[PDB]
Amino acid sequence: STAGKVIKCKAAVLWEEKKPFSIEEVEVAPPKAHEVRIKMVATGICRSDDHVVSGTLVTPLPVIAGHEAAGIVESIGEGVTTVRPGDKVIPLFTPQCGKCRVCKHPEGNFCLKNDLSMPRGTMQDGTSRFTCRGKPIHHFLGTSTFSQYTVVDEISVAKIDAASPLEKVCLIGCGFSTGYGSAVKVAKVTQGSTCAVFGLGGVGLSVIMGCKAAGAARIIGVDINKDKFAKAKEVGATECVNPQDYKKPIQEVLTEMSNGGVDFSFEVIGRLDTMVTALSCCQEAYGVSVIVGVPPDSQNLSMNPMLLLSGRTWKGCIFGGFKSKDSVPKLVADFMAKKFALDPLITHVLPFEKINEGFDLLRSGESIRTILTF
Amino acid sequence: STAGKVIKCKAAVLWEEKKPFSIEEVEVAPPKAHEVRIKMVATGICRSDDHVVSGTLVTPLPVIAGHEAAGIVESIGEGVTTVRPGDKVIPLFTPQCGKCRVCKHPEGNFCLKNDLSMPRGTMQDGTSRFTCRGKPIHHFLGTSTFSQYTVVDEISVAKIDAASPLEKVCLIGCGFSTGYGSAVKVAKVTQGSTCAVFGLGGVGLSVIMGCKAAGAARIIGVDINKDKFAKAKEVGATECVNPQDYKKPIQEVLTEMSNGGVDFSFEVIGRLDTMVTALSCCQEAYGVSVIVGVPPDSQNLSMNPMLLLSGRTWKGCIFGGFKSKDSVPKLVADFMAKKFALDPLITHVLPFEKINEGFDLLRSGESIRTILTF
Ligand SMILES: NC(=O)c1ccc[n+]([C@@H]2O[C@H](COP(=O)([O-])OP(=O)([O-])OC[C@H]3O[C@@H](n4cnc5c(N)[nH+]cnc54)[C@H](O)[C@@H]3O)[C@@H](O)[C@H]2O)c1
Ligand SMILES: NC(=O)c1ccc[n+]([C@@H]2O[C@H](COP(=O)([O-])OP(=O)([O-])OC[C@H]3O[C@@H](n4cnc5c(N)[nH+]cnc54)[C@H](O)[C@@H]3O)[C@@H](O)[C@H]2O)c1
Ligand SMILES: OCc1c(F)c(F)c(F)c(F)c1F
Ligand SMILES: OCc1c(F)c(F)c(F)c(F)c1F
Ligand SMILES: [Zn+2]
Ligand SMILES: [Zn+2]
Ligand SMILES: [Zn+2]
Ligand SMILES: [Zn+2]
Repeated sequence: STAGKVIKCKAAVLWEEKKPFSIEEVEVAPPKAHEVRIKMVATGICRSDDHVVSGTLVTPLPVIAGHEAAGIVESIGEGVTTVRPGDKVIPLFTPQCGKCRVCKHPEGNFCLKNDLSMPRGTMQDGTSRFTCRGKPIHHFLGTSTFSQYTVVDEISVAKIDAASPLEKVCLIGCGFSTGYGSAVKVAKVTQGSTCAVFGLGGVGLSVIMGCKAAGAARIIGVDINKDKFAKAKEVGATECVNPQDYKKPIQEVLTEMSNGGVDFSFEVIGRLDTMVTALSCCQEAYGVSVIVGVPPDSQNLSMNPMLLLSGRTWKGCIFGGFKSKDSVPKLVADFMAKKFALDPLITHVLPFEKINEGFDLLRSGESIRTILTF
Repeated sequence: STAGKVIKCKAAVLWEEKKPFSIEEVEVAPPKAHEVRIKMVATGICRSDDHVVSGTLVTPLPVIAGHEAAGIVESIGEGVTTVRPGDKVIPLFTPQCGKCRVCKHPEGNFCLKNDLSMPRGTMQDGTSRFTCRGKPIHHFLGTSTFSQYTVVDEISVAKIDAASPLEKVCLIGCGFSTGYGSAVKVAKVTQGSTCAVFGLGGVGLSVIMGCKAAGAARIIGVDINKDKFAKAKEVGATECVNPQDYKKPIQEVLTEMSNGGVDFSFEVIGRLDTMVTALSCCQEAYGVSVIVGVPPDSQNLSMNPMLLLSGRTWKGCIFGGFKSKDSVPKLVADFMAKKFALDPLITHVLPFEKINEGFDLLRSGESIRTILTF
């Protein structure tokens, strides 16, 4: 048995910013109390993982990144009650401790045990389970899914349906749930409304899915890469616009197209300028804009607060506003009942060993989601 | 009779910025089609009127300001159906045309016929009803209440209870309704919640009234003028804090006081810094912050969008989110039914001829609302 023992396995270690991942052997300690060690089956490449590489997102290095994944429990530490060895699970990059003021709140999901706001790159106990070349390696968001085995705190894992296809449902661990929830839960898109979605990657496509599910009459996709438009229309966009085609700023174009502003807009890119543009293009009196994209570290946007005084609502969210541990199993169940589709987001499949090629595909603009198989 | 004739009367004309009002004779044309001429009875001094004087707000000059008032209809133009001569009325600085997309929207109140966004300083027809010393004088927000008589568009006036005390209910024309609605309608303050209110003038006090009416457990008033604290506690503040008393930024103080951030915060001053502070002090995952204050013309704030990404909601409003013509008569009816109090807001009552003294009282920090009586 491997239970109670250090596992040697391959992981994708990021030693330095702006460098390829190094696929090499790591040592994965056994789980301590209220920890779970997971044999990974599939992990998606989310733009936020790339942000770690580019320095857009600052987290301590060296690191094992990865946060969108699914696997099978190898072993559980003392006191674990919510998963067992052999269970299929999705790591939760937003934990759900169930005890903090946010977890107890009907609408909050950004559990105070998160490692996002001020990343330490550790387990909840402030230590690491990973060694590489004899050196400690940081965790990422308590998940570190770019490894054949990871160890996560119990509050950062959800048991999912035993019959789930892990190579699909890993997307519920970040990109699908985030985009879909941003529309259906956070914005609360209404039937007959007009939506504008900035950024047509995996997350933006999932926003469109949610807007369509909510009954939006018009869903305007916005991207500077027109190659993204065909898939956006397939999943529900009624029109697509490329800001580069227009002389005027796209907020003006979108205001004109929507006869005075859209009902709901979404920033699904990660740029300060598009966050302000997305706000501006919603109707000034009753529009709602949701920020989903991750901004470059420590940078402030500039905006005129008259955009809000007139009546706009501006909000953001992590993980689509979903309470993670409650929601992930339900989302999987709904997927299994064909309530939504994940295949439109999956454009490439690669073995884990080809992780760098998977990032190249994202960076070139060619992929939506590449799923890596272990 | 005056009907159908030019009225010569007294008004407070602002000829240029940063100068006293000139109290002198103006000529007031009779109302054209769909216009209403009102004999003013009482008008309040709102900080937004002072913003015109100070240049914080830009609107065409020379101007007859004033927007918080009540009076009695002197005459109506052809086609007016909603008021008649002799009716008590409140001018509506936010109109309610009933036809535009905002008026038709269940939540929106910032009617597209407003003269706030891009002020012209005219009637709806692009002309003025005021002359002074042979010169045309601009209107202000379609109301211009600093005059013994004004002319307003029908969409900018509401009929109110004939038994209403006009020297109190004029506050429903701006400051009471704005603050109360910002809490009860826009923020939707919840029972048992913790609120922070920045600025304890007439509008901030009305926010406190609304937070208390909504059942907030804690209502923390914030002002740099500690003389404002006693009245804030009278109307429901459970604690008051002066940022000047602390070595740390007040957002940190308020986060600590509320064991991790407030449920609802309100900016009721008009400063960019306090807008960002008020946002920051609400709980990062589920907090709501509402901007009520009017900041200086054309200035942008700077903020880190991570404040929103974690889950905060940021909104603003004009006139407390109330659809003006529907809401004003109901608010007056509620006042007459003793559902809320207005006396706590009224610190001074002066003749109209003392308008400048009234503004000096506001600027010195001594008054909440001065009511000017004609
Ligand atoms: N809030 C959350 O919980 C959460 C979850 C997942 C992803 N994210 C972030 O969401 C963003 C999108 O992630 P993704 O879908 O994986 O990324 P992606 O696949 O890189 O998609 C981004 C899209 O934005 C497009 N784009 C780039 N610049 C512009 C521009 N100026 N105007 C219009 N379109 C432009 C780009 O062409 C691409 O199709 C990233 O910033 C992620 O870090 C946030
Ligand atoms: N959104 C609307 O529809 C609407 C309606 C009415 C008023 N307003 C605006 O709301 C604001 C308040 O109006 P009001 O109540 O008549 O004004 P006011 O009576 O001057 O009250 C403002 C209060 O803010 C206090 N203050 C000033 N600087 C600070 C600071 N740094 N920190 C904390 N407190 C501070 C000040 O001492 C005073 O008590 C003004 O900007 C108005 O223009 C907006
Ligand atoms: O893609 C999800 C995601 C986020 F939304 C973040 F805000 C973040 F910091 C991060 F590391 C992450 F992975
Ligand atoms: O006090 C109400 C009020 C406002 F909220 C404004 F935004 C404004 F421009 C103005 F002139 C005004 F009077
Ligand atoms: Zn929690
Ligand atoms: Zn992600
Ligand atoms: Zn209207
Ligand atoms: Zn006012």
